[PDB]
Amino acid sequence: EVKLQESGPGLVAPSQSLSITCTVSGFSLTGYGVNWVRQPPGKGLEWLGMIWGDGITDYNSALKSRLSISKDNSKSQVFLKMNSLQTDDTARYYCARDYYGRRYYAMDYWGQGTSVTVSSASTKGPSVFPLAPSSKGGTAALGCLVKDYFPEPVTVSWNSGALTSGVHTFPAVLQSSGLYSLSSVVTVPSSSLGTQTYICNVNHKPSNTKVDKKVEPKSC
Amino acid sequence: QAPASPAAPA
Amino acid sequence: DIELTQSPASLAVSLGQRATISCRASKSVSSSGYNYMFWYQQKPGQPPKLLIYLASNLESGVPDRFWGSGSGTDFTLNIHPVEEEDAATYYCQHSRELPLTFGAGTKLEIKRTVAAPSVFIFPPSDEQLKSGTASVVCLLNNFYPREAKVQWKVDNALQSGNSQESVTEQDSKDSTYSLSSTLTLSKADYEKHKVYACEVTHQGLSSPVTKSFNRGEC
Repeated sequence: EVKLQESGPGLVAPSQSLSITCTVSGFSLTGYGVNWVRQPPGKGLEWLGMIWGDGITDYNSALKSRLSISKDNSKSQVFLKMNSLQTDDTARYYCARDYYGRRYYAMDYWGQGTSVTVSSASTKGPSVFPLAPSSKGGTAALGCLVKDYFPEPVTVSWNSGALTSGVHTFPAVLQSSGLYSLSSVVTVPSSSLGTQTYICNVNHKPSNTKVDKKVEPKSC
Repeated sequence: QAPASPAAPA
Repeated sequence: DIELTQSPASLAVSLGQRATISCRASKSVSSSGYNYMFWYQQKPGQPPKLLIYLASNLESGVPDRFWGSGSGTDFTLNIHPVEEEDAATYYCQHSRELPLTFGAGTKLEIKRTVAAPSVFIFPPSDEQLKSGTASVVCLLNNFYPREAKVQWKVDNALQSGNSQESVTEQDSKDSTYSLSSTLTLSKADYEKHKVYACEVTHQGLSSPVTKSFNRGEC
């Protein structure tokens, strides 16, 4: 059962430092090497470096002066540290294991990633508002408006992951305020409105905020 | 029988 | 430093037909009679997933429909027949020298029969109006193609510059898109007018659909 999970701050100020930790299980770091790969939002994949089983450490030549990669075999942790952070170091940061340990310098198993924004601006949790269903027994639409958070991202589930089908969580937009906003909708059948209750759970790791919100109509 | 990536320690 | 040029940047293919994606290396990525060339599939909110290793070897659990070919500096990823779940961005990378580089990616759109949107509209919540701002959200659910026009009217008055759109990634199951246009007003400007209207022009509709509410009404 091979797993890797990245953890780090989410927000860092320009010219400051960044420390990320990749926690692995289901295999020994004595045998397999592990890469750091980042993806700037909208754009594509950039290789940062690698730490092999034996401890040999390879860096992308263009960033070698700012990068530091280390590990602890006993605690199953791999570390990345980057200095002199500018705005275009803003990206999702992934750790990926060497493909089958064959040293082809490809990747099999990746973590889900950790988002990092580089900006002086302060963290700010979201405000959540209902998008209540109208006076339509066919198919009815409701949702949650997640407003004025920074930085990205937020994750939106429904009824603690119970309701999955019909859900559409829209990409965030940058408002003129310099804060982010998205809407998350669900297309349920008309009948289920009086009977069953709909709660949207909103998560913002950077501010450590968790907001559940009941979505009902009526009461004019 | 494919050898390791040439870019890898040997 | 080896560059990989991926083409085309984006590609549309019909269910059941063939997709051909190209990767051109600025130097040979061959050594000892093997090509150090790999292909990944990245769907939204997920990390990349290797489909092809060493130019032509198919990762186990990946369907027969995918195959890689080429050598030296010219490589291809082929899909046939293309399925709904193939809607993703595809990336090539090499390991001939350091640093490892990737192509800029190829985004694959899955073509399907024209389908019109299910339009809805949402008034500003009571608790948002307390803070001092008002958001009016118009939803266009599960349509195709992606080209859509959303027009806002406030008391039959054509609006511009005060709305923002956001489109989802193509759906894995039905190959449709959804869109949320959000009109932003102050509490004052909102309380000043009455009828709020969203007008949708889409190829799959015979003439523009409109949904509207009046402030106060349920």
